[PDB]
Amino acid sequence: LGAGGASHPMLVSRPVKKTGYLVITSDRGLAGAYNSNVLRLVYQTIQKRHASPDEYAIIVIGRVGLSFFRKRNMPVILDITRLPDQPSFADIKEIARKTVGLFADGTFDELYMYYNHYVSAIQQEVTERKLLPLTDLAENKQRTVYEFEPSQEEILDVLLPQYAESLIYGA
Amino acid sequence: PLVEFLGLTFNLSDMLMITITCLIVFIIAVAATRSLQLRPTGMQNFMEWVFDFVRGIINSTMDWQTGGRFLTLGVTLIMYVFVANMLGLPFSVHVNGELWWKSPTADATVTLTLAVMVVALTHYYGFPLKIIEEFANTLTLGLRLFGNIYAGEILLGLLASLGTHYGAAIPMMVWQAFSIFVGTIQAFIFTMLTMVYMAHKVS
Amino acid sequence: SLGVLAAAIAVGLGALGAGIGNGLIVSRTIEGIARQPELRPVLQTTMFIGVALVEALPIIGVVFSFIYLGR
Amino acid sequence: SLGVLAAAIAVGLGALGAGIGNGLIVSRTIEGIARQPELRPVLQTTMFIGVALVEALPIIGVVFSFIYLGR
Amino acid sequence: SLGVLAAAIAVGLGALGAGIGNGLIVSRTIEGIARQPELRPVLQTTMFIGVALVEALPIIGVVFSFIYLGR
Amino acid sequence: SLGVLAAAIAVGLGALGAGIGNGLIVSRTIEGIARQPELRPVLQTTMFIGVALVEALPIIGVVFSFIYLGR
Amino acid sequence: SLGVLAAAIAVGLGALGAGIGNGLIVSRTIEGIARQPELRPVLQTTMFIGVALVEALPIIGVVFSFIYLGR
Amino acid sequence: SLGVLAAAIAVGLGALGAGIGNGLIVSRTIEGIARQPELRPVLQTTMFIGVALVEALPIIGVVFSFIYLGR
Amino acid sequence: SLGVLAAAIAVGLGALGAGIGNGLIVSRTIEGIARQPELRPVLQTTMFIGVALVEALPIIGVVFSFIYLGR
Amino acid sequence: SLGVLAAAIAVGLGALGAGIGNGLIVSRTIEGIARQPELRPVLQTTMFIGVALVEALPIIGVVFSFIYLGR
Amino acid sequence: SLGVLAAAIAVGLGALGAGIGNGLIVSRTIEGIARQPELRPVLQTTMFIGVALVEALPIIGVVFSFIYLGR
Amino acid sequence: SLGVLAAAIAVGLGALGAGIGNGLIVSRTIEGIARQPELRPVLQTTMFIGVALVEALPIIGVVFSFIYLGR
Amino acid sequence: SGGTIIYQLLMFIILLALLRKFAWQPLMNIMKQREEHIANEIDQAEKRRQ
Amino acid sequence: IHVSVVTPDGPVYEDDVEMVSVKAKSGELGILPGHIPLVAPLEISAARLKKGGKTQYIAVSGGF
Repeated sequence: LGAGGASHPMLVSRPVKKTGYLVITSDRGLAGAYNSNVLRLVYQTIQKRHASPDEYAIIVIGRVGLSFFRKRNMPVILDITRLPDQPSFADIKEIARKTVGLFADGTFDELYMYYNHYVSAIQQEVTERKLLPLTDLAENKQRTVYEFEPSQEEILDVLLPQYAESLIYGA
Repeated sequence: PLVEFLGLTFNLSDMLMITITCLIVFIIAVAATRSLQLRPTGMQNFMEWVFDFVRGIINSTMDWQTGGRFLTLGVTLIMYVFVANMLGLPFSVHVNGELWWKSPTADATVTLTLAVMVVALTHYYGFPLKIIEEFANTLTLGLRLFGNIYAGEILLGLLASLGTHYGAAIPMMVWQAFSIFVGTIQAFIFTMLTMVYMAHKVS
Repeated sequence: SLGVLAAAIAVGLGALGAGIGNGLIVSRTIEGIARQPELRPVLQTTMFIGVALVEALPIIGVVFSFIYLGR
Repeated sequence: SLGVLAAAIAVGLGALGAGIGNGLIVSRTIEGIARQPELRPVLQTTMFIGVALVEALPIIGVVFSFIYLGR
Repeated sequence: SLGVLAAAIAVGLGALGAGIGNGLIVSRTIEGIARQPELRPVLQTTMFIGVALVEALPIIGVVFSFIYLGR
Repeated sequence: SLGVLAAAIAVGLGALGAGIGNGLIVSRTIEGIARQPELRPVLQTTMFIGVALVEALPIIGVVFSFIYLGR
Repeated sequence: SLGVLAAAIAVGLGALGAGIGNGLIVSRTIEGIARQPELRPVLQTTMFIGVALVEALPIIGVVFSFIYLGR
Repeated sequence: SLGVLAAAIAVGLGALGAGIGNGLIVSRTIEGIARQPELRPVLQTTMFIGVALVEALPIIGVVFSFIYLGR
Repeated sequence: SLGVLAAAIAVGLGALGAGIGNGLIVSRTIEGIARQPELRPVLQTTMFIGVALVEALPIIGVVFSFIYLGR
Repeated sequence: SLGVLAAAIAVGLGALGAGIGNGLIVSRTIEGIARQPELRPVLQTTMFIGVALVEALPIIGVVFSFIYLGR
Repeated sequence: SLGVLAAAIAVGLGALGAGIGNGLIVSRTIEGIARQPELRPVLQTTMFIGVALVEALPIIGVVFSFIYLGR
Repeated sequence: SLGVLAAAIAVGLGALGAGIGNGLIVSRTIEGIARQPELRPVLQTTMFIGVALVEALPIIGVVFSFIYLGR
Repeated sequence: SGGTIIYQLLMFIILLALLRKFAWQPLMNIMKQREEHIANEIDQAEKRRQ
Repeated sequence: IHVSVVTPDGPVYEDDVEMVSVKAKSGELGILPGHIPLVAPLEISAARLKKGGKTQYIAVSGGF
């Protein structure tokens, strides 16, 4: 947010020729309206505004969403499954760096996240959070200027994939 | 090494070097463009490579639709200046007269009129500060090519006399390889700056 | 007698100033097209107008050098 | 009789100063348009007024060199 | 006798110093308004008081050059 | 006589040194108030005392040039 | 007699200016290709383009120095 | 005799050296205040003792310029 | 008489230009190999190409210094 | 008779070199102070031994200048 | 007569060029070994060959000053 | 007669070159020990071998200026 | 007759001999690279048509 | 003053150490208290905590 910084491709919004999708479902059933609500809202937001199978790509997390988008004949370009009940960082880290590096090749041009927000034990609200480009950003009510040791550009090139991976792991 | 002029109006030796460089450029052009072949080989691929090189330079400076016309002026200009710089190096003969057959670009009048011909063409296809910048870039282009050939000509000549009068092969060898390097770099910067002012006045 | 040396310091200081100015301009446009190589024409045109300035004042210096030579 | 040497060192030192100043200004402004392109016209105007200053002192140097060679 | 090239070395060294210092000031003010554009009037006002502060001493060098030439 | 050449030279090198030093101090304070504009008065006041400090000795050279022109 | 060191200061200041300009250009080219190796052909191309532009105006000082030695 | 221009060229080169050194050190004090404005006492006291260091040898030179002018 | 002084200042200014240019290009290539050590052969080959292209004009200054010494 | 000029330019060139060297070392040692406070003694000890190094040759110069003035 | 002044100005300009160039090279290689201290032998061999070039052109400048002193 | 002025310009230009070189070396090593504090002995040993390495040719310029003063 | 003519022409010939030992391998490979590139470009089209 | 090494899994080593000399991707660094706000992307290496009389190595992967 300081001294420009909008020169990086992850801050400024490039023109949209494709749209990525990071859908977070479960590996196992017996949750009632978890996967149904997430996959329903993803299917509605895809079939609402694209109307072409080449304009989007879907990254699922979970066997239920993977079976959903293979029954509905949609591309599942990144497709890891079989996560633990309390997942660590490395197993989502490798698919998260593949997602960020597949954005950095110029493929996605934007992407979104879809997951159930845990508020308190009974609601599980469905959220659409825009992952990147990082246009929606806010300072912490007071700021201190920084000294950039290589440069600002190399620090952005290292930092912004890590911030995207941290957003993915928090979601 | 005086200016040998048979006629009072114009230098005779410069006209001889202009005629010999025009004939050698024309015969290498017709030797590279003998027949039509869809699979390029021999020298036709070399002429097409120079042709697409000039085209690439035009594409760097201007839109391809505007600068497509200039391609056949540019390729004969780069090849003409190329051979005109490399003629001064092999022979550079001295006769019992003043001087004969050094090179055309070493003459200042030749290079300055070629530069003002270039700028007359880019005025033809196309407020005191702008016109003094125009005369500035004309004379700095002409003086650029004239100086960067004429200093090497004098040095090579000096080396030749130092060798003949009394062991000194490799200094003039290194200088002469550097001088054909200077010749091709000066030809390329001359045609590139030509196309830069052409692109600046067309679009 | 001293007009030769006058023309000589004039062309020498003009050459030194034009060399340093052109060196600075083309140096920083090398690093400009190295940081962002898709900005080559917008760097190149401003490079050439800077070259035009930093030569055009030593060019009128070296034009004046010949009338220094004659006197 | 040293007015030719006078006017020539004046034009030479003014050309050297204008060359270094214009080189610094133009080099930093092409770095400015290189790190971000979208206000090249904002950069160019302040570049040209800086060029105007750093040459307008050697321009009056050149005119004073003319009246030096006149004397 | 030699007061004319005294006047001229005064003007020439003043022009060289004004050129280098003014080029540094203008180059840093355009990279300053390049990296953040919203402070253009503030940076131009302090740039103009800085260039007046630099060329204050070469201008009195020019009037001292006048009284050297009169000598 | 040659004291005119003496005084002019002192005046010229004082102007050159003051020009380069004042250019450095003003240019870096342009960058300084360009990066953090909320600090502007305190660093411009210590910039002004640095200005007086960098041009203290060329004014002494100007006074000594008056002495040398008197001799 | 005086034209010899006239030609000598002319070629010397030309060599100085071309050396500084060539040093600035070539140094920035090699640090630019040190930043990334993928653009070293275009950076060598614009390197030789820059070396020609900064070695151009000192060599007109060289050939004008030969003219000065002629007279 | 020529001890007057001896004294003056001593004053001038001392002024040039003091100007460049003082300009560098006070400029980077401004840059250090801009990086971190809460160490202004230690930065200014190291500044002024550095000013004493850069100014010392030209002041020694100018008092020897007084001993040179007499001779 | 003046030919030996001519020769000496010509080779001296050639040495100054070659020293500054070679110092710049070698210093930037060793900070380049300090930045990325697996780029050392490409960097030093382009550095030796730069040594040749900054010592082009001082070497011709040396042989023109021998011309000036001979006269 | 020119021993006074000889001694004066020796002192002046020593002062100019000492001024530039002390300006460089004091300027980025206060940059080193401004970046981090806790290394003030080691920065100042390396500072003053650098002052000794860049001033030693200058000191020799002024002693040899008195030897030159005695000649 | 002029031969000793020639020899000394050749040695002086060669020393100044070698000083600035080798200072740039050695300064950038100790900051490069400050960045990555595991690259000591590569940096030392490259600074030694760079210093060998920057010294070796004023080395032939110095032996040419010896044959200037002989004449 | 001119041997004393010869020795003076020799020692003075060697002093200016050694001053700028040692200023660069000590300045970059003082920011280097300001960056990584535990690298102080390696940086000091490379700094002192650099200082001797850059004052190698100025001290032989001084001991050749002695025989310039003799001859 | 002058002596410089045959001297620098002989060293121009031996410089072309050194440049022949040094330089026929790069530029003929560049021309062969262009020829094979345009033949493969020509070839794909004929295959694509067939 | 004090160093704090954190991880997405959880904080690892929080202590009171006045000297850290972690290697950035540009090169070496050295941190004492009173340091400027500085930002450096860390290479895959170890951070040296050598202010408590004995050094304490802590490795980073990724690193910032």
